[PDB]
Amino acid sequence: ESVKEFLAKAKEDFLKKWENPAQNTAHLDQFERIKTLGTGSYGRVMLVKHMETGNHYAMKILDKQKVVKLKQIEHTLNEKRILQAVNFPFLVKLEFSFKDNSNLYMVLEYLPGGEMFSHLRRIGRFSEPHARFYAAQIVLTFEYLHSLDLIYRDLKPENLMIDQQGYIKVTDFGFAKRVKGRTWTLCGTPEYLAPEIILSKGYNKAVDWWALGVLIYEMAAGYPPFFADQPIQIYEKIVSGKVRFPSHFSSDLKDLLRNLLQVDLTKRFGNLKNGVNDIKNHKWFATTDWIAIYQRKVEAPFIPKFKGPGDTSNFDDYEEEEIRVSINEKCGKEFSEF
Amino acid sequence: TTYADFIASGRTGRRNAI
Repeated sequence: ESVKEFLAKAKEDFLKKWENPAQNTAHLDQFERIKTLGTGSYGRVMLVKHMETGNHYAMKILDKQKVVKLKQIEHTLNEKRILQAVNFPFLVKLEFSFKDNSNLYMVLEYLPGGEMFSHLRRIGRFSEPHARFYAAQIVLTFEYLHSLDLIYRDLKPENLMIDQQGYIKVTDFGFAKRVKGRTWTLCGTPEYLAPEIILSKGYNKAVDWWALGVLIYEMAAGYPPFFADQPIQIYEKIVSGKVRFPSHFSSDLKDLLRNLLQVDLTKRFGNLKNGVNDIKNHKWFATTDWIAIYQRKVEAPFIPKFKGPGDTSNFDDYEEEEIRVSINEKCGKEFSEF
Repeated sequence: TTYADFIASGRTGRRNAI
């Protein structure tokens, strides 16, 4: 089928799920706790084993009261509502979701290959064909998400999981939002923020295209285009209107990056009349077979060493904390639809 | 080098959302 045929069926499938969301599809007692894979103000991610199947999953655990304090109620309801409705080869799948008196749970597929982040930092940088292979997956993923009126808002190597075939899967929809107009929330990660977000303007899906420019630059250089010790210093560099490229960057790469890391919204690739085709048809992607990437037929440039479905060697060690469940229901109204 | 400057910086680990 054509891109349009695929996207039309994709919207019909998404809308049915968006309008009648899946809710309470599992319970905590159906999982065995293995190890904490990640922890921060946004919550924890726990490796769990589902007893009925023996499958491993990454369980995102959110403390309802902490979500309220962080003013993330609407963002959390967005994340779960969007995740249960989407279906794309390069998105981490939401397998189950449920809540109890104290916490919200999102059970996701577990990719022991880990985040692109760890591999990128250790290796140092990815050669242009290697960075291109990942970038092609993100372009197709944003074409899919944006067609559903979804803005992602947190692209970075930390949110890109590497599967057993070396393909990537976008995870963490904490700031994803279904919006047809412009939006104003100050959110994302400092290095990846478009100038319009820093400048407190109303913004749209073009921020995701800017973030793609940052990602490609970081993948190919080994460091982001705008970095400093503190976020305030990063913002100054982003708004200054200046970017420097490593001497090893190809002429085509630099040209694509000037078009993505473009302050002028009437000129930024992805935003314009021709949309995503301005990116797909760029000289840097001349060797890219978009259909073969989608069909997962392209040989991956890197396959993480496979050490078992429950292996955690690609994740750091975190302090193991209890999963406390109060005897009293917390935040009943705020999360009734979760 | 830009690489040496990045490596000596405090933002080489996983980055938190704002």
